[PDB]
Order: sequence, then structure tokens, then C-alpha cells
Amino acid sequence: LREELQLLQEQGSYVGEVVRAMDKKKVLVKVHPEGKFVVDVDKNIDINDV
Amino acid sequence: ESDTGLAPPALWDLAADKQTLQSEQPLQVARCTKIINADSEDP
Amino acid sequence: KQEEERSKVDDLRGTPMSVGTLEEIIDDNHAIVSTSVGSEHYVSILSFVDKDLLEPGCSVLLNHKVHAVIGVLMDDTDPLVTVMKVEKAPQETYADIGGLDNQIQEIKESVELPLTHPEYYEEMGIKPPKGVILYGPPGTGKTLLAKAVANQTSATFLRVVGSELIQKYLGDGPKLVRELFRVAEEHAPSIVFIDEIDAIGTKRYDSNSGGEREIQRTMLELLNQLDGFDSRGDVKVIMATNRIETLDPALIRPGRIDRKIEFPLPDEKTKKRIFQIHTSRMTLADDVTLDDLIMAKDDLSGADIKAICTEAGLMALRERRMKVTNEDFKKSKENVLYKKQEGTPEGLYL
Repeated sequence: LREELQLLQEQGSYVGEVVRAMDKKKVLVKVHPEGKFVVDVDKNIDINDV
Repeated sequence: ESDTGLAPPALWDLAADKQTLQSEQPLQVARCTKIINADSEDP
Repeated sequence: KQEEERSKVDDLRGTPMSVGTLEEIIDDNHAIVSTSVGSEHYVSILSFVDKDLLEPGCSVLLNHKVHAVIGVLMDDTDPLVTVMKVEKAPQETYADIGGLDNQIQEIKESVELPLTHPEYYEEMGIKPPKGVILYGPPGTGKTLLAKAVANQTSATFLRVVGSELIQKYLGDGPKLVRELFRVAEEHAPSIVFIDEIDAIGTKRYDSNSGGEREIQRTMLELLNQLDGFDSRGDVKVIMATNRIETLDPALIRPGRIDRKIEFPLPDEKTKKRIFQIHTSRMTLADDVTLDDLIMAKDDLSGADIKAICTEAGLMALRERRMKVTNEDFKKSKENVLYKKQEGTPEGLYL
């Protein structure tokens, strides 16, 4: 019950559809209401997500 | 790989140490609009 | 451990980089850009950004604090000038078509003669024509004739469908016209072939809304760069639509296009080749009689002939055979060709 309550007290997330992106730990994410964004990868996942 | 506007350091190497810091906090950001009309003796 | 100054600038900028739009460039280390929502900002530009490829119409990288130009971005895989170039060869050269030899010397003197033998023009000081219009009934020989002439050439060739020039980013339309004509100028004197130009040019209407002006400016800039009159280098342009009366008149008037080739009707002469051409790449059995199919039906095109041969191939595969008998052709002649037979004054005119 405390585990679900701490994660509840948290600002949420977004979603971006990526078909392809560049290397060097930076990807091209485009959100729905706005345009494209060159953002950073996270270290808990792989770079190879194209 | 990518480019992201790079160059070999011989022309921007001296530019990239303290001139970037003076173009952030002193240098502001403005926007463009259009002007519909005006008034007399007062803006 | 040696690469340090590049690593710092990889770390100097902000991490959530957004993607911007170049609008105008002032050479005082600041300019005006555009965000994705059409919001525009009086921001600045850095020094490492390699100011050589900054063109109004290019994409850049912006920040969230001051939104200055972080670095120039490439075209991001936008192959809108390289795909339309025909690399390989088209279809058969001149023996594919039949019964259009009235119209062959027109295009041969207009395209091949200015390139292969540019001496007839210099014996009398007469300029070659620039544009050629190919109109007529729809699907007559227009696409088949353009591939016939483009096969017999000794220069590069362009294939433009016309719908791959129209986008909605308010600059992409007339830019790709300049980007193509720069490619055609810098490279060999290619053959511009923009098919279906009636979608972009007709009757020149100007509205107040922002759905139509993106066509008219792209059309107007096309007529500007066609008649730029600076250095064109003998670029031959072939334009073709079906109808001609609902088109742009100032493209018709001389100084622009002086060749208006019409592609009239048929006959029972040109058909028999197209029957043989379409019945060549199949398991044509030795029990089929195409001459009865030719004489009987008296109004059909090659697209009708193609629809016969495909339905003949389908009927042979429904009865689980390899070869095709004459009966599959007979039924295909009676099935497919009954979709348009309407309207004739028979027995009235001898």
C-alpha cells in the first residue's frame, strides 16, 4: 500500500512515436501535439531502439 | 553518428569556454509579433 | 582521454534539445527561427555551429532557457530529390509502341537532335524548343511514349508524378522546384518529365484562405525558374495531361512551350501488336486463336488487352491447369470487355 502511494505521488510521463533515430546516445522523439525533439537515452535500457 | 553543427576545433575552441556563458544569462530571448495600430502622445 | 574540448561542448548545451526551423539569417550572431507551433523567437546562434550550411528552410536545434541555435541539423533522411531520378532503364525502346510514328520525329528532333547533333541549329542560328505538351484521350499512349523516348537517350532522366511536390510546410513546395532544377543544372542536361500538371495549374484563382495559396506560389515559382533566363544549360521539359482546356494559359503562350503534341485515336492495326506483346510472357498453349478475338471486338485499348490476358490467366488457374486454352480467352473476351460498350450509329453511314 505504501509502494503504490509513493509512485502515485509523481508527475506522469509522455509518449513519442519513433520510427528511426541517430546514434551517440541521442534519439529523435516526436510527441503528438508538438514537433520533434532530440533527447537523451536512459541508461536502464539499450541504445538500439531504432 | 550525427553532426549537430560541429567543426574541428581551431576557430570555436576559444569561443566555447566563456563566451557561451555570456550569451546565456546576460543575453535575453525576445519574440516577434505584428503591430495593429497605435495611439497619439502615448504608446 | 585526448578528446576534451569536443566533449565539453557535448556537455555544455542543454540536454532536451528541440527541433527548430530557419526563417531568416542576419549575420550578427543572432537571427530569427521558428518553433513547431509557429511561435518565433529572436534568439542567437553559437560559434561552433559551422555557419556554412545555414539556409532558410533548414532545421536546427534549440534550447528551453533562451532557445538559441544549438547546432544545425541535417535533412533527417528526406529523399525528395533523389528517388524521382530514374537510375535503371525503362521499357522497350521503339518497337513496343505501334502506329504513332507521326509523332516520333517531333520528339526526336526536339530532344535527341539538340543533344546529339547541335549543328543544324547553328547553321541558321535558330534556338531549340524548350517545352513539349502531350495531351489527348486518357491512357492513350502518353506514358508509353515518354518511356519510349527516355529509353533512347544519352543523358539522365527524371520521373515526376506531380503529387510528390505538394506538401504543407509553406516552403517545401517551391523549394524542391529550386532543389530539382539545381540538380538538373549541376548534373547532365536531364529530361524533366512532370506528369499530371493539371493538379497544380488551372485558371489561376486567388482566395483568402490558406489551403490554396500553397499551390499558386509553387506554380508561380515554377514558371519563374523555368524562365529564369540566367543559365539553364538546355534542360528539356516534357509535360503531359489528359485534358488541355482547363489548364494554365500563360504556360501555353509562346516563349514557354511551342510544342503541343496530340495523341488521337486507334484502329485495328495497332491492336494486334499489343495482343502479341501482352501474350508473350505466359504459357500460351498451341490451341488458342487470338485472330477471332481481334476481328470481333472493335473498340479496346491495351489496358483492355491486359485485362483480357490476366482474366485468361485466372480462368486457367481456376480449373487447376498450367496452360491456357482458347476458351479461357473467349470467356475473358466476353466477360471483361462488357463494361463500357455504349453508343453507336450503326447501319446509318456506309
